[PDB]
Amino acid sequence: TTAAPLLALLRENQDSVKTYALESINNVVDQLWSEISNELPDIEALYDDDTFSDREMAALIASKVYYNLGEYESAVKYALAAKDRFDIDEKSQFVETIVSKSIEMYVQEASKQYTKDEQFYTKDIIDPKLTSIFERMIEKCLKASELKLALGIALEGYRLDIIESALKSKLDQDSTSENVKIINYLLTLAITTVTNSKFRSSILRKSFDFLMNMPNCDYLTLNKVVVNLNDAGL
Amino acid sequence: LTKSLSIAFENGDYAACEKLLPPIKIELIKNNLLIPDLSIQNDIYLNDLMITKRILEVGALASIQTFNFDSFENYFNQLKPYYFSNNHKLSESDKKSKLISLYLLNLLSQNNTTKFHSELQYLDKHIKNLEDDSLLSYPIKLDRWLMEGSYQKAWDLLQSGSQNISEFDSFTDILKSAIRDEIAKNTELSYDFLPLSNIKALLFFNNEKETEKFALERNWPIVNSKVYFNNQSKEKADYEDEMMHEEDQKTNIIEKAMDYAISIEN
Amino acid sequence: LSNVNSDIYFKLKKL
Amino acid sequence: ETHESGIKPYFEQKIQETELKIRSKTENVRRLEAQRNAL
Amino acid sequence: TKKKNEEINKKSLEEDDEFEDFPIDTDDVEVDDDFTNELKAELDRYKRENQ
Amino acid sequence: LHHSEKKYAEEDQVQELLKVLNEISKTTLTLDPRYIWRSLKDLSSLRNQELLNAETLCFTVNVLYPDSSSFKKNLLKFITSNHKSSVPGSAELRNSYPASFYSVNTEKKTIEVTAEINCFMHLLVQLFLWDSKELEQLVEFNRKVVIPNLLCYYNLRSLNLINAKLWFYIYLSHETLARSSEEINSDNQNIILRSTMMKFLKIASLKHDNETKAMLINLILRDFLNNGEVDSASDFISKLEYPHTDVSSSLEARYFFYLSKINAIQLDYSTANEYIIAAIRKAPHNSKSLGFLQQSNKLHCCIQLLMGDIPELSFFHQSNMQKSLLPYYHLTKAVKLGDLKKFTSTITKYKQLLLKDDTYQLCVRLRSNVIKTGIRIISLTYKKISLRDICLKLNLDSEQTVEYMVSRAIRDGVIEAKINHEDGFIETTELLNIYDSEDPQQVFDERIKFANQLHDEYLVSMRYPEDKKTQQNEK
Repeated sequence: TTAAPLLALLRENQDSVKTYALESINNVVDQLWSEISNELPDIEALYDDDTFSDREMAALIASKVYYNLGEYESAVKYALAAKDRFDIDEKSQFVETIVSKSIEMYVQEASKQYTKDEQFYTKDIIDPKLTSIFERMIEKCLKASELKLALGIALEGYRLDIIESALKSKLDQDSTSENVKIINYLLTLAITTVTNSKFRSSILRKSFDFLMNMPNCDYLTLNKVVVNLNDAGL
Repeated sequence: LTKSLSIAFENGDYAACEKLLPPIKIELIKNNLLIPDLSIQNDIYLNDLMITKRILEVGALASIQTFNFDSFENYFNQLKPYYFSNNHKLSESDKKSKLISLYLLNLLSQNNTTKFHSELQYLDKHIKNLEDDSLLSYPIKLDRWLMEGSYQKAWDLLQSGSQNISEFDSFTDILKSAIRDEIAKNTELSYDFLPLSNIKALLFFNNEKETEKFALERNWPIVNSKVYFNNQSKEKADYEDEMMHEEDQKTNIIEKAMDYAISIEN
Repeated sequence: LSNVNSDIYFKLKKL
Repeated sequence: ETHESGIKPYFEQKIQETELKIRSKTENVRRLEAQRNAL
Repeated sequence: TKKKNEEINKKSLEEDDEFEDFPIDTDDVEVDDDFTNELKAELDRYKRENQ
Repeated sequence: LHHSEKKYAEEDQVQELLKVLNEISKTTLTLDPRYIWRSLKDLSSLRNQELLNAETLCFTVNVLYPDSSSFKKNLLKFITSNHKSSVPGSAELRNSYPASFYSVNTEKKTIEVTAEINCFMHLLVQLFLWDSKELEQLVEFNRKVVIPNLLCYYNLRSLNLINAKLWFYIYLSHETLARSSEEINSDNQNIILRSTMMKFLKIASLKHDNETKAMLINLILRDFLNNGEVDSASDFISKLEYPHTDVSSSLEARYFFYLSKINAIQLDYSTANEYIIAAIRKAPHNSKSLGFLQQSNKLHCCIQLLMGDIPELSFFHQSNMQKSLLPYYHLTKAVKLGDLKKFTSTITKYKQLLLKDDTYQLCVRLRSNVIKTGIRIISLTYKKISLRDICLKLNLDSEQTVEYMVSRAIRDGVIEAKINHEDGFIETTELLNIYDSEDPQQVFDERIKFANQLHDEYLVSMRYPEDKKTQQNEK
């Protein structure tokens, strides 16, 4: 019935019992969470301690409870505080909510440091964990087989590599006309979304060569690149 | 194993029961997994249940004798839903009336009126005539008298509880210190001075040693056999004035005007 | 509901 | 269809947020417009 | 009729109509003291003469 | 005879259904469709009485039926199978029109209309069950069907407004059957009822749909009062996700009723007195609110007696709610005088009546209040009074016992006095004129804010109809 047993099993001493409650909470975490938020601070203390090999599991559980309360912001932060088991969350259907929050946070910071150096993805401030969550999103997009999804999130975060990969994959030549349309949607959308000179330059240069490689593409779309960047070399 | 723990308590040699209690706490995981915490009733689970509870109950009584309040609350906590769910199949115990009474007693020693009510409501329906009121009655009578504010009455029953002892003693002592604190707090507002004899009488001190000890802890000197509440009251106001929350709590005249002006100029 | 999702990236970002 | 029912809360958050902003903006600008014209 | 669904749902939770269970089921604060008083004031005077 | 009546009855329904259907599929005006849906149900409930109620059965035969046909069959089977034209396709009154359902094209999956028709069909079904009292089997089966059907769909805001009525019905039918007489199977399902409305609170909060959120919150709080975990309610209620944005004034009144009960037992009357009065005003005042009106009056009597206040004698006298407020009346007198003896007799004699509404729980606790209230009034009258005089009047044992119940009382400043035991009287602590004091500045501060709030309210709202009227075509 109630959660009251579960709460008690944590507080009671000896390692084994504490370890056991974590698994128990996880089973009913979505169903029942009202009573378990009482003991939210305690769950956090078990993570700090290194004796449990299920510390990672302890951070994972608390984060589901925050999300459920209604506190989406509290959830993602806790999840990223630990930097443990975001992989599970990314591919979980019911909570793609806190994932959205992590994505929304990352793209802003990523934009700032792009101006400074084009690659900054493995820099100390932009934790490699953040880079990993982001690429997991890109794979989810192509699984639903929409590539607009994958493009649009990456333009916001000033990612040069991910965009380059996308344009390159459309060199399959599934059909030539059909490849051009997707490319044209991004060049119009660049004008408006991107205001940063450095990032804007870099992306148009890439797009020139991928188009240029197909001798079969319209030169209206190639013209459009030449004029925007307004480069004498292109 | 399990039957070894149950009988170790009843043996009266608790040394063996105490030292064996953490190994069986590893085994308590195993027992809990047999049952579905009565979410689906099966007679497979009826047999498992007996022995799950058996460990929790003997251990719940043990936490009191070793003064481990934390642990008593936990054992009972697990127990509660097994008794709550379902039309009878045990789902009752001889140990049940006892363990519930001690819990209640514990909340009173914390001096929490509300929490006592909260706990009561959980039980209330299932004790009305199913378990009736006859041992469960001891903490209800005590709350009642203190609510009324008849401390005389409360104190008498506490003493008489030791002639109807059922491990009542462990919460008796705590709740006696509680009585004295409560009255002391009240009597600040009433007057500043009590004759030495009046302090001893009111707060139910049995010796003048207890009286002069308590006065020191309340920051009252005893000069010429007379207390002197005058001291601490003024000193407490002084300390309170130093905090940071605070500007909005008193509300300055300057503050009051400024709020109304921007209320208008929004 | 695959259709709505696409529009967030394209149209609505501009608006 | 089944896949997209599950993955929706990523997408749904951002678009429904944005729409709410339009509803409150239109409301405000036209209320203040009436005040300005009278004065 | 728009309110009607919400109201019907709510009445059930209150307990049918306790208002109509009740008749099936089963110095205005206390009495005027002037009658008594008559008796008292007169007796005051009796004492008072002899005091 | 029978067929004609059902057909005409079905026709009446078909008219209503079509209005609300068109409405949802033509632009976004969500609030208007929702109000229409509320009236449609009531109209249909009054309708059923006459022209027979196996009009539902008729419509089931003549719609696109995914699993509604078999559910309907299930329904008649409970109440013994009565077939008489109940085989699907034995009526086609759609006739494959583009004006009233294109029978072929929906099957093909070029157009889709089973969506909304399904959501409505379960709603009709629940209404019929509760009216009749076709509980038992149908309740479990219903709960089973609706949850994967509504979660099958990519939830709208629209859809959410319909299902917040379905969620209520699931909860109600399970409860009503339960109080009739307990079963084991009923407690197994209880665990599952808590878990489903609770999980859904998070879903509804992401969608920020106001109708759904309000509803779920009421049910979860009721559930906690049923089982007696006040503690669980505390954690839940710290966060306030209760919208008050657009919900029915009736839900607002229900919410406040829960809050009162919980706070009161947690020994707060500051909030409790405000919410039960607030709820009366929010609540309609029709002949369909007799239940609600009566019970608000009953809880408020208790709240005031607990604080130490004496409610109006006039309140119970001039009421037409006096018949019911017979225990409450008697309490008020007993308390007033401080006579202990009357109080014991009152509470024992009326045990059953108070216990129905669980006000009995509150009445044990009014033992403290009998003695204390008689002394509020005695200090008021006699400024300086010997403990000796108090003891004789209210029957209280000795001057030492009275001092203890009073000492506690004045800390809390109920009585407002201070004891002098080294002289031997108790002397009321006067405040006299409070204008002279600085009391009025605080009074003002609040009131100003209330005025200010109404002005802003006037102003946002005033614009609302105006925006509509301008845009529409005028001569």
